Amino acid sequence: VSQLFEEKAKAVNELPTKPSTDELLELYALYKQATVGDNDKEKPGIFNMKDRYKWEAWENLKGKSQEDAEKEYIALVDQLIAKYSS
Repeated sequence: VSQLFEEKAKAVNELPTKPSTDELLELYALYKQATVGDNDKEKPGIFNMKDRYKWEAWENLKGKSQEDAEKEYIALVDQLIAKYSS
């Protein structure tokens, strides 16, 4: 369930060891996935090549998002908090 998702995800977004560059993409994709639950903001910006890549990796899971995110998410963020706690 998405309960533990919002336990863990809300930490990694604002941890003092903020998420690393290639890990951030996965964490965006999956965080945005279970957070809003659908493809939501279908306009990442114009020069926004970063957001366009992240949003594409998100749109990959556009419909089923919530359900796959919540189960994958725990096993991402626990090994991330292991790096990122302090």
